[PDB]
Amino acid sequence: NSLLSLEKISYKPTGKTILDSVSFEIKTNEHCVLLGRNGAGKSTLVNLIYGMIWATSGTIRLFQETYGEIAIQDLRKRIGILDSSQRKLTVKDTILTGLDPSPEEETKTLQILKDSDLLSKKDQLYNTLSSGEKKKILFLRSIVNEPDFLIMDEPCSSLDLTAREDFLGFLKEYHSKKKFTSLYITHRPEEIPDFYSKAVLLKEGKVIHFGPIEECFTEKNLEDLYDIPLQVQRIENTWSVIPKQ
Amino acid sequence: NSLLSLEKISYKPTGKTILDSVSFEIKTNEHCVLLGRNGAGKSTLVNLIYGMIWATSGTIRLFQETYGEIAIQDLRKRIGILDSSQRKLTVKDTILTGLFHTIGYYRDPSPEEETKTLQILKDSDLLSKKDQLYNTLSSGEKKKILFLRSIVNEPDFLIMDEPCSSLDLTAREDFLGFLKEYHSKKKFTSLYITHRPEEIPDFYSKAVLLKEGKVIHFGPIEECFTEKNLEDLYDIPLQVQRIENTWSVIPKQ
Repeated sequence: NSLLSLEKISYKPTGKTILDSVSFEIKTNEHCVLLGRNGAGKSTLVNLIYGMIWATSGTIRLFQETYGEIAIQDLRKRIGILDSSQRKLTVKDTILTGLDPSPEEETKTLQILKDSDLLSKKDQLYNTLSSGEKKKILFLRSIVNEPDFLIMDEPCSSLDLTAREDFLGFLKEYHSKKKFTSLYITHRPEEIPDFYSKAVLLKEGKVIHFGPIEECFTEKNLEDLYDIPLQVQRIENTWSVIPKQ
Repeated sequence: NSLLSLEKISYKPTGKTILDSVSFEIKTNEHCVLLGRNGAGKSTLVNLIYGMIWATSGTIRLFQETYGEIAIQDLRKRIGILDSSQRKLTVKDTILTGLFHTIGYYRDPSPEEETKTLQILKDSDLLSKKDQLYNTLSSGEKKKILFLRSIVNEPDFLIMDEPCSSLDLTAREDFLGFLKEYHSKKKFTSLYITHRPEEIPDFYSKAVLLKEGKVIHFGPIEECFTEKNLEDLYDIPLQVQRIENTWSVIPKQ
């Protein structure tokens, strides 16, 4: 029941090692975080998982299959990506962009909106939604094709506290209602919902540690990651990571 | 010693009220934070304080002079701005781009201007990087240099508009360390704009809380940053506390 597996994955396309012998695994219905500083190689690793770049060594597998065994266009359909960085479309049409509009596709879109108590917004323009609601819609767009797993690339970027809580609340509700698999990418431990049970800590392209999130988020492992003394604790079921004076 | 004052500042350029009757003031050598939700109007307010847009009503003054009494070019010489949006220059060169150009009379830096910039770097223990290219600095270091640039004209006050943008925790610590060190050496006046309470250094003593173009509260920061006033700002139950000399504001479960 391994869904994603990386075994000593490296990426050295032009004499500089960008990813160095990366190993971790995500089982079916698990939720894993990839935590690292700005510039740690997280975007590169996502590119590799999504089949946009080939590893220069190691083995990567989706279920039982090495990436060599799967047509990349088929792999990409089976992996959903939420990343907001991607004139005047509605809620419905924005979601449809994640797949012209076949009827079957339209029905699917409306059901996904209905399952998440947001049908009433079907025709609201996307640009009028609150910042958090926009991310909820991009989440629905990321799962429109019913992927095997979802990559959420810094989905709380540019959300204030209230919007973050709105989005994360929608995530927690989706998780209570539906089994799925995910990899959540961030540099801010406070953006991580309580249902993430596993973590990969990435520093300068190397895994510092992978495993249960309580094992990774020790003071010592986070200090190695951030290179400064830290106070780590849990407050209100969030991770609080604050530099020491 | 009222240095900046806004009295009932409103901005309604085209049927929608973007700022509504904004009132606050900053005295000489005070450090004031503007904490607002995204979309609260913070960028508009900064633009108005920097003379880029005119208020639709109300009064804004630098010391005793209304903005109507000051040539906006002269206003801007007196207000430093640190903004990360506003290209292969050295550190020294980057600081020198901050010099005030009289309209139509741009000139290269004088010998004495070059010397003054080196003194700035020396005073902040960065002379050693004078010739290092700006684009090779760490992300927190770039913000230090932008701060130096912002004070090159010796302004009356400084606006730091989301200065921790693009900084991870380590880079933020680096830059905030530099700010605190600067503050320890020299009295100055500032307005720090953020949407993240954790980005606010300890020397900020006053705050303005902004929501949908309106001031929710203005006063001593401990008065503004009560659970009640922050729950009014953020519209959710919050746990507010101080941890390692930083503000922790965390949603309740």
